[PDB]
Amino acid sequence: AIDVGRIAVVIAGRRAGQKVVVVDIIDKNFVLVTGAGLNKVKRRRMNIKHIEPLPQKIDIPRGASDEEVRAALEKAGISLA
Amino acid sequence: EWKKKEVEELANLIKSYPVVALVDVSSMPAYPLSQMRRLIRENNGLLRVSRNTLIELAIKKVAQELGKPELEKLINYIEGGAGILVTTMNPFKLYKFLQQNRQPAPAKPGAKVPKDVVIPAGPTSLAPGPIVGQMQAMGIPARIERGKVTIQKDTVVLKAGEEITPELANILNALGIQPLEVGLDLLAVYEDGIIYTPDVLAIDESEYINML
Amino acid sequence: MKVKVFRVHGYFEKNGRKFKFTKEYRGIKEEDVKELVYSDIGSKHKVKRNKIFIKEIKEIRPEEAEDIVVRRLSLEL
Amino acid sequence: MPVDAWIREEVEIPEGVEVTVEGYKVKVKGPKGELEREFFWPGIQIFTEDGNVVIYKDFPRRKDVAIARTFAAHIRNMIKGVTEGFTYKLKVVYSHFPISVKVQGDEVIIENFLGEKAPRKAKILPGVTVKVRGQEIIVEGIDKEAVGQTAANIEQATRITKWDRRIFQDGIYIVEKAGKPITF
Amino acid sequence: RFPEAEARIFKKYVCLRCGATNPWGAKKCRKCGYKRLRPKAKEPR
Amino acid sequence: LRPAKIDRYVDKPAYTRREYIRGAPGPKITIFDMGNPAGDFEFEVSLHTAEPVQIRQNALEAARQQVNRYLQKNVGRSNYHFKIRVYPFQVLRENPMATGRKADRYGNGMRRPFGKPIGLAARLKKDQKILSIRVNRQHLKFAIEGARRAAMKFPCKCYYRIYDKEGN
Amino acid sequence: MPKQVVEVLVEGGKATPGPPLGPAIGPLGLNVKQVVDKINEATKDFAGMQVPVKIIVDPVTKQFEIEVGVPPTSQLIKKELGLEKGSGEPKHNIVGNLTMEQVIKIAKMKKDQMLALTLKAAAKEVIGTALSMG
RNA sequence: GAGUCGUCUCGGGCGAGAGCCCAUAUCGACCCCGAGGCUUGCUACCUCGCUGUCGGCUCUUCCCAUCCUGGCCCUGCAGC
RNA sequence: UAGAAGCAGCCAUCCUUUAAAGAGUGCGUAACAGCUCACCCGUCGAGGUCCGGGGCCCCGAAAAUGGACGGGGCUCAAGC
Repeated sequence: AIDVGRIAVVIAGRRAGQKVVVVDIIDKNFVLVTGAGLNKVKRRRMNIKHIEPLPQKIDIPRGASDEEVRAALEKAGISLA
Repeated sequence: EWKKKEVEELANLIKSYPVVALVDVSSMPAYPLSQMRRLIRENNGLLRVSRNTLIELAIKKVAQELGKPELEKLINYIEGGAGILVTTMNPFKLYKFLQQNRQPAPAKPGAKVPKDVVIPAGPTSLAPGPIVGQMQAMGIPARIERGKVTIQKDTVVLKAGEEITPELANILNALGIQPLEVGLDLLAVYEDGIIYTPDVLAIDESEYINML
Repeated sequence: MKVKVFRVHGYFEKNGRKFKFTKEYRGIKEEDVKELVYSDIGSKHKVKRNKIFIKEIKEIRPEEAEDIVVRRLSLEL
Repeated sequence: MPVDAWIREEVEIPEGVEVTVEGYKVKVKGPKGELEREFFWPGIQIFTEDGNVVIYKDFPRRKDVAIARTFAAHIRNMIKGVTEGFTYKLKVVYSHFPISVKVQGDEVIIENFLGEKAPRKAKILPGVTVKVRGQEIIVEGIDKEAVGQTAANIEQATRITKWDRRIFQDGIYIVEKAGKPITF
Repeated sequence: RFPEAEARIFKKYVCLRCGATNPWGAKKCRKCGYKRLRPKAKEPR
Repeated sequence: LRPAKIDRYVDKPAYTRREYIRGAPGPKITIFDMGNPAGDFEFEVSLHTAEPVQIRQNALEAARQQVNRYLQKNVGRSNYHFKIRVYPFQVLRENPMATGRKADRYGNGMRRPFGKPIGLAARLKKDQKILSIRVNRQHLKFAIEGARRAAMKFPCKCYYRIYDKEGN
Repeated sequence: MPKQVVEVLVEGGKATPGPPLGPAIGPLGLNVKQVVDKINEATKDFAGMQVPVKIIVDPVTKQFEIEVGVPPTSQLIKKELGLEKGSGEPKHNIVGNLTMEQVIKIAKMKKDQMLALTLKAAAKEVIGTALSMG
């Protein structure tokens, strides 16, 4: 599994919490997670910190920022979780 | 064997002569072709090299007006173990010239025969011996007359698409019959805006008078 | 929003002999590259990261690489 | 090590062959019979993307690629197996002895090999049919793997290495697999 | 004579080092140390 | 000549200086240069020693022979120049002992355990040139093979290998 | 090999041993006695040497015509140079070296035998033969 | 007895050369590297308020680098 | 030298003509032949063949009352 725009959650990382989305895939061993700062998500590197996919999928660009990663995340309705 | 040194030398060459042909130098020796290659010099032409640089009739065409290259043309007639033959000789002469000069070509044991192979009737000039026995075995009837071994009649020993058994090949070879071609088989000839194929180029002039 | 493939240039001394390396890894900051390079080199060549000398680290564009292997990998990210 | 990030290879499947996937387990059914295998290797998922079968793993390593292409080749043997089947033709060649090759039941028996009073037998598998016609015998069946095994079980039964190997050549040998093996 | 039978039997090469019967044109041995092996189990000419 | 188990070390000291000591052994090597002068070639291949050792006079003669023999036969002595630069100088020592058993020792601890001369050896450190052969690029493949054959008879090993100088 | 077949080598000007000639046979259609008279005459040199030749007879008319595996080029240099034997050691010893003019002449007649091309090519074909002693 | 392992046993590499042509079926110099502890030697660690010598006999266990037996590979393996 | 005809061996190893051609790779005769290669235009239409350092794991690696990394057992580790 794990492709871009597939919405995620974790039990580890900064918080944790918390729901996060894969916005770019760094290497074959690292992924870049970000989210809205409305859920107190910030950009960070991860390398499987229990990253488990949710059923949800949305469309974001390959290399993006939270106003365009915000915008799809919103209409899905998961910026409040 | 520099790129654009070697193509360049072919470049000037193709432009130099009215007639450019692609020929299968493959079927040959080396005795047929090295003698052919000398022959070709004596008969106002020369034969040449190059690997992708053979398909590169394109630069020469681009340099002039025509429609011999890869581009405008039909389907680059080029085949494996092809060579390029540039000459003053007319394409029909070129094809006939290639056909006459050749020696010789036996059919090879276990090989697929390119065309029907025939024997002519007459005495072999060979003495009686096991050789008679051999002819009968291959499918050629024979007898002793005038003290010599003779082939009874004309016959097609094998048809085209059929393999030649080794026994048949050896006997045919003994007889000095050489049905196969190991001259240069001509893939195609370009002259003055037209590409001529081997089927067009093969004219049996006498056959046309017979047909009528 | 930032990825970039970071072209590390350096040398390591092992047994008084000098190996070149250009190790291109993508992260988003130089600190990832530094940890990653000390770890990769040090694991495999069997050498500490106090005998690793980094000459340089230069980010180049991540639609580029100057190895076949790195570029081909990064085409999809 | 060849390096891609997918890493992904793709198997072209005709209209004659339908493939069904259930994890790592593959069943291939065409106009004639079915055949099942388990493809086992860590991290290689086989699934159907439209008409096309995809065999993939995230990570490229050298071991993986080899195994991945073997699985592609097993599919491919099924596509021409399940359509029309595989034929290998074999000859029983004898040095001295009229050597009697008969199928009695689900074993092939070869008798009178080297003047022997004893029967030789070799196992035939549930998808494979052995027909003998004179001293040609053709082994015929749905599957290449299976067909290849049955033929070779026959050969391994006639095996002789307890005497000279230039002056006893008694046995049934592979004239054909699917090409013609071989020139020395 | 020769051609199906003498192919599996005959035409093969053999390992100088360990005596293993290997294929007719393989570069390295199977198991015995990378030697460049010999032809053949001959005696016919 | 006892097996080499002392010619494999350099942690054993010097006792070279043949004039100084009473009793010195003969050589076994006489021939060291062969072929054409070394001014008629361009390229230089060496075999480089990666390990410190003492290399016996016997090993030097043997190794050179098996190598030079191969070069001579295939190439001819109209081409190549081959040199093994070293001369062995290090004198080698022996404790007297043989079978005699029973009440007899043989022996003996001391009562002069100090060497009678066995032989001579050449001291080879790290990055020395044990062999230098001179060749053209036609004659490359022969020089490498010959060097491989040398390396086994080297007391320890090589680890710098068959080296292209290139000819500077 | 070889095959002992119609090709056989007989030394210089001689003929009729039982043993090379009888078994090998050179038929005219008659016996060898005709062949004997041909072979010795052409080959006339004060010495003998193994001269490759071929004969053609199928048991029939049984007439023979032979070739001379010698006269090729190795003898041609012997007249012009004026030295009979070839050199025991090539490159090592050059017994003689033909001048350029003598080479052109050797090539000139040699043309039909040869596939030599222009006159330069022929000479080149000949020169390479010149160097080899033994 | 332990330690050691020059010697001893066995094993590996390289392959000069011979074997009809053919290094490697077989035979194998020069030289080089290992394993064992079964011969000898070195050692003096243990024992001189005595752990009784050899050989044999009798009785029993173990090791394989295997003489046969079984199952095998090569061959200059025709058969035997 | 019987023969040495590319192919016991020694030495020269050159020159012409070009898909291309080594005074020839192996087989084959003991030695003309025959099978064949390097080689080459060339079809399938690519990311390819080299060589050379390094880490690590494999072979090399057989022993004597019971074998053991302390033991168990461990294999994305409880290892390196």
